[PDB]
Amino acid sequence: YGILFKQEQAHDDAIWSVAWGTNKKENSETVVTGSLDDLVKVWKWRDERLDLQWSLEGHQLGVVSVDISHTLPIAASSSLDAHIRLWDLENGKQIKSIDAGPVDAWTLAFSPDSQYLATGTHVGKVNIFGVESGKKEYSLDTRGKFILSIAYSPDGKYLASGAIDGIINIFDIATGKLLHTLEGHAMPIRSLTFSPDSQLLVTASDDGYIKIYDVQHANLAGTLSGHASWVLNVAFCPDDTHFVSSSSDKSVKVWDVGTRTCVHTFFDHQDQVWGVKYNGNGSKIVSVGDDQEIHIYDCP
Amino acid sequence: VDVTRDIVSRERVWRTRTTILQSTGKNFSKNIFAILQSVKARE
Amino acid sequence: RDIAKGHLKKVTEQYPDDVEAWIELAQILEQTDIQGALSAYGTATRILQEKVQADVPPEILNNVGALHFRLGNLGEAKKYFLASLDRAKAEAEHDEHYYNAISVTTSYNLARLYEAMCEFHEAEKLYKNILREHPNYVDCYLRLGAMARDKGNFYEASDWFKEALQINQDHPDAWSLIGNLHLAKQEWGPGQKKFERILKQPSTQSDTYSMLALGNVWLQTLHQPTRDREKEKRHQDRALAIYKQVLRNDAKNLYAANGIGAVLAHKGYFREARDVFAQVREATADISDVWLNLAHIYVEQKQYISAVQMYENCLRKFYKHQNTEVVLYLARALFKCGKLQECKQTLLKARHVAPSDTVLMFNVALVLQRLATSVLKDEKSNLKEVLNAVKELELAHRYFSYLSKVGDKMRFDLALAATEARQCSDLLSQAQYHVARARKQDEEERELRAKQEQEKELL
Amino acid sequence: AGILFEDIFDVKDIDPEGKKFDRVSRLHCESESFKMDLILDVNIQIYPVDLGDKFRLVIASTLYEDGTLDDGEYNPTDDRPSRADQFEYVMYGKVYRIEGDETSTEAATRLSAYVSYGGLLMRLQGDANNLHGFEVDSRVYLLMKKLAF
Repeated sequence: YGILFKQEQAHDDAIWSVAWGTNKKENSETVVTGSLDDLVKVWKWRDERLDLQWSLEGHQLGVVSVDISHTLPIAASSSLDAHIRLWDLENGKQIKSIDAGPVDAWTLAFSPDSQYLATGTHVGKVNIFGVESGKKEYSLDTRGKFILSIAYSPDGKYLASGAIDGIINIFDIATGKLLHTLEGHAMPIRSLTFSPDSQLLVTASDDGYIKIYDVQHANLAGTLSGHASWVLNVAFCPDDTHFVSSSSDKSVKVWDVGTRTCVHTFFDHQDQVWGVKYNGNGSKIVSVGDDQEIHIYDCP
Repeated sequence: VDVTRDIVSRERVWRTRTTILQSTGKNFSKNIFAILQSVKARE
Repeated sequence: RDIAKGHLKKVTEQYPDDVEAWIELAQILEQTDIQGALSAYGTATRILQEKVQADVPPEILNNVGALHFRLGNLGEAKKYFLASLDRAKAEAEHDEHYYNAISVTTSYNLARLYEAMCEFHEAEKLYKNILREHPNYVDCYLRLGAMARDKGNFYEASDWFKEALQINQDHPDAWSLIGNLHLAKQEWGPGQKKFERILKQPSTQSDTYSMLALGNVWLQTLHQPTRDREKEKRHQDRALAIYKQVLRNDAKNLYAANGIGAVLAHKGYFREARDVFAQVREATADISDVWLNLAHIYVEQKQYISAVQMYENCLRKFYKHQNTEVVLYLARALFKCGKLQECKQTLLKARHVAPSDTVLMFNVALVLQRLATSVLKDEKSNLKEVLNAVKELELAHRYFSYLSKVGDKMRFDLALAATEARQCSDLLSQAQYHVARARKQDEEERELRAKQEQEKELL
Repeated sequence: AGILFEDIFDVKDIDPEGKKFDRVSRLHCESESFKMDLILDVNIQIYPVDLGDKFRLVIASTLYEDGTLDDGEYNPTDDRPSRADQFEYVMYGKVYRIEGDETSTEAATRLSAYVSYGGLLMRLQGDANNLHGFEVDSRVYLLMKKLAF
């Protein structure tokens, strides 16, 4: 339990998200990050070392979200420029540019089958674009204020949505319909992710509480006291034993998903961490933030 | 019950609401009300 | 207290088998420097073991842990509280000293620390353990409400606060908290006056908090275009009278000086606002209000160099990183090279946490237009920037198209969207004119490199 | 105005290589907002200072509020307003060296003003943003006042 790699000055501007692979499809060894300096740096985590492989540009505004396809070695990057641009980690080139204009562009959500791409909309809907089409296939008709977070389940059975007022919208990607609406929070939901078994659902609100709800029967499994700041990013360990939590206070606590206890905490970031993600096995925990430093956290 | 008088009679409240309002030093109104009146005189 | 302090300053040097002198010495320095009381407790803890093997009473350990609670030794204070609870339980025969009350206060401080130790579950559990044994206690029942209030101001907070007031209406803290509840939604602007005059009876007088709450709620009514109707001037006079009244009875109150500085700034005296805010800053500048109020005066006098730092210092606190109001006050009259592109970066940082606001998405378009006109009117500059300026202008135009459809605005309709549209049209024209200049400069650099290569061939 | 600098300082160490003289000592002070170093040398005899004390140092080019840029000479018989009326320790010197971390391409980020008040030195080391009012071969004052806090 410590820090393995320490990338100083990983970017010119603050990093807001980090993407790292989990499968064996040339993704776990490459780190894709998106920062406000308009550089989609494709870092290759080769020889236990974070080496730059590609430097993709083109986004007018800073990158808001980065994620790696589960069943495919290509990636995509969105921003507030309403131009969601697809990329390829095999060649460092651009596949296409989904003009989700005028402004309706938010964090991405790679489907587990790598065939659909969810994007939040200012009208409150969740537009589901096609990876190989780019056109609006079908939009979820659940209005409100705005979609602040969207996540796909690893096996593709459910889909949640974080609103600006703590409204979890449990959708069904198998049929495209709203099943449950969990409203156990009143804060804007920043980010959320599905458990590797698609059984638990962590919510990262602005109350400092990691309220882990259930998806099968839409009930709260327990209130966990998180940080004192707002939990920004949260990810599950691929072996499903723990989950890290990125908050707004230069602190990375690794909370236990089973006992609701912090097993370790990192304080090596001088600024707040914005993105946290696991490795393909769950030992290395990549982290980014306003410090513009990528820290690789090893927890054997 | 007696538990109420049992605690409020032995405790000590060094800071309360009003203490926060006054500065811990000495800043009287002699240097404040002077300008407060000078600004009114000119109008 | 002075004669007492002199008396302990005499008992300290000599050693007439002192046992309880350090207890008294700490008992007075709790208000003063917090370290001296810690030193007195540190020496007094060890002075109680030489006469006999007697365990330290839980009161001294509870007080020393309380002293450490305000400090950064949260874990050490937690250990002090736990050991105090364990000793206090061991007093099975100290019924006259009420070991139960000692345990109650120790657990109260411990729950407060857990609430401060990023662990609200344990603090809720401990405060409830106090409730189940003594429902006539106020502070625990009030702290549970704030715990619930972090998640929202409509949860059990708003119910527990009123219930604690119903059990004790003569408690200033609970009634002031009832007043605090209405502050989340300022729709009760004129109506909150009534609920703030409930305990303004002479028995509770004088209460500076209710008076300053009245002053604040009366200042909130300012910043309106109805001043010429002889309405806001009367409001300024009333608030100034309140501040003068709380100044006469209390000259050392800083909030009165803050309020008179605010109204004087509203009266158009920004040169004379610095002097009045100077005393408030010199007393204690570590209050969120003074940083912003002074940075307003700095940004008003064309001093962004002294205003951006004062806005960043207020954000240094452990509460958030990207607040909307601070960045809104950040960009006021920025026109320089380093105050436009970076202004876009901070605007994007602000809009990242909550893009639903219209002011941010208007200001980004405005600053984009400013840079576009700063590169496409008198320039004649680098070519790549001409290629980027058209993209920025197109994004600004798309935002212009998008903004007109929104219903609500910042209390002022954005029907003045025509003028920037005409501006963007003429900038599009100028950019199409200046791209030719870019090509001319491209040819110019090509021929200069050719006429340099020929000379290098000569050599 | 003429305020070339203004900021609160506090003393953390006094003659750390050991006191050399008998009336002067080194004051390795630090700032509170601008985060800048200070190596001021005050007359410890007439103006004693102990550790932890805070003072309001203000480097000013002139002692007059209107800023008339006095020629420089001792004229006690002067009824004009003087800024020194609210300071317990005022000095007069001439900055002689402005060292910074300059390079061949990009401008400096941290300067270091070296001013000599007829023998008493001071290095106001810090960022290169608030030291714009310091130029070599120019007269400056000190204008410090200890804070009671």
